[PDB]
Amino acid sequence: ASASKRAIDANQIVNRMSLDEKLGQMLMPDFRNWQKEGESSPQALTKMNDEVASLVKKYQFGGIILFAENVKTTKQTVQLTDDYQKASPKIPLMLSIDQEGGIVTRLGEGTNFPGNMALGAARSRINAYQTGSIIGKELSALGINTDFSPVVDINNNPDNPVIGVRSFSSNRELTSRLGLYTMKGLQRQDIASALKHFPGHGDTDVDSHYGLPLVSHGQERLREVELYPFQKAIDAGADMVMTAHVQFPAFDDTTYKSKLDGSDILVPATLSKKVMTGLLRQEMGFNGVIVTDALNMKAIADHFGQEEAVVMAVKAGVDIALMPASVTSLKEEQKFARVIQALKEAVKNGDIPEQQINNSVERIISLKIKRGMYPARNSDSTKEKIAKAKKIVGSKQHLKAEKKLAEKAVTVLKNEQHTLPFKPKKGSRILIVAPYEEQTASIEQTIHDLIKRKKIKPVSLSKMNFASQVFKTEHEKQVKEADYIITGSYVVKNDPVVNDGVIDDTISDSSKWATVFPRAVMKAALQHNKPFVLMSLRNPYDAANFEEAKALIAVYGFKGYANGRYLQPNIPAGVMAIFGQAKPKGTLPVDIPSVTKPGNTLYPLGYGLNIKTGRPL
Ligand code: NA
Ligand code: NA
Repeated sequence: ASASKRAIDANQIVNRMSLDEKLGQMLMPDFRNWQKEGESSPQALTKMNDEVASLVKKYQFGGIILFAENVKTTKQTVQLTDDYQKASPKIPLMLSIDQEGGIVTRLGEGTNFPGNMALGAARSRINAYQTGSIIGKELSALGINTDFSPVVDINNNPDNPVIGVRSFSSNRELTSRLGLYTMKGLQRQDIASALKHFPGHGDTDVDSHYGLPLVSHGQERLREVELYPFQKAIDAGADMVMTAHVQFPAFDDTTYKSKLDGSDILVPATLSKKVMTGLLRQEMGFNGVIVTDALNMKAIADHFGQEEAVVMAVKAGVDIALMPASVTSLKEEQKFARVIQALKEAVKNGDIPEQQINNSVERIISLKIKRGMYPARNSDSTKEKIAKAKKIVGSKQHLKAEKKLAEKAVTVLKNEQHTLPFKPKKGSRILIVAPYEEQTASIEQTIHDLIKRKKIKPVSLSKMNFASQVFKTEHEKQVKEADYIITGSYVVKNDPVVNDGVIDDTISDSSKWATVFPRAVMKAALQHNKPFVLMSLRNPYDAANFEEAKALIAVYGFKGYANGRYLQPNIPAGVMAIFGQAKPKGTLPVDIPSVTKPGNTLYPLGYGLNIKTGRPL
């Protein structure tokens, strides 16, 4: 009865709207940065001003997407979302964000979590529910009402440069289960949740932020793999689905002349009526809100005009155009007017029937009602909301949950002869080796805390940051002088130099530092009989670059420690495991291809060791 009433209420509201108001609802810009009158370049928008408010009033957007620039502090964020809602003249805004967890988070003081592939490694679907719930509680306190999560892309291409650890797994069922539970956790907190990126960005070797990716698989494979987690979550009540700016010729082989070079390009799914209306809306029965991935991404913007992209997306059946134009000052505000006018022209000619617009706006209003955005529910003063949010966002209970999840997710891939845990005698020298200073800092800070809390004996620490470096005699000397060595490896696409199965360690410049340098540290450590552990920091495929190692773990998240804050929990969790102060329970959620024996799997999906026992979980 409540669903029936909601549909009627949405129809009645939309029937009273002007076309300008309806088209406004279908736009969701960002105002990441803004250049006020008198300023010389755009700056992070952390506080509302009357210029941005005037555009909200004028164009009556349906929502705003927030980025990290906009949500640096809990206090400022509550003030900003209250001020955005104050600016919205008739209908409360969807205020959205990419708070995925792990390597994609935005909240400056929020709980980061270890991320989706870490959740895959930990396996249990309630962990995903907990993650969604806590993220949802934090967003709700901040006045953010929509989360563009979960990613239910299946990372079956290890070379994928944009998904990677943002995916739960290369396995469809594990991805589907964890996606469903993330979604339910968010929805339970009255946060609208979007599945991303339909119809599946997991197989791409190109990042849609930089170019237009192609997925060439046939329909049978796409239905069996890519579509599977979307279908399960749609059936279970997904609120929103975000598109992928990716070509799928098996679904739609329509071509367009590219604005970039005049060539025929296959249509991106975002602009495909066959994919968004034929497949998503009709075949798969999704009646919720379809939102584009950001339209400024080069997969779209290199190839289609700004107005054209929005019109084509709506023609394809999307309900919301995300980031349709970047307006960073009042002097550029006509970019919005031009998008609206292009949509009006399409409605006037009948290319987009006005009834299609009404149906889309009804979906948006219905979601706003369903998730308690409209009517607005919270009568607390801003000061009251701020005080409440500061006790919730990044709370100690949330940090405790984060720590437990990150520690569970750690995956031990090798531990020969009880190399781990390290049990250093007092005065031991620990050498900490990682690509970037924030990463060595995170390892250092975690060890410092272990000493302070008397969990390990006092040891001395030194750091070696190796990004863009060549391994030199000075580095070998540090290895020789160390008693224990912890090295972090960082890869997106794993691309060691390999010839006939032999990884090339003869490279003597810095051109391949991500593989050459940590292998050189490993070689020196083994030659000098030093306890050595390799921690894989981002994509776990770099484990195949260290077969010679006696100890190897994967943590699925690379962000370090900066300005007194851990940017992710994954490195600390791995360091805790190394020193016997946490219990890894992770098993691989992806296969790790061999590098030395091409075509073979080095570590299979499901593999992980008990750190104490050295045997499989
Ligand atoms: Na995309
Ligand atoms: Na995006």
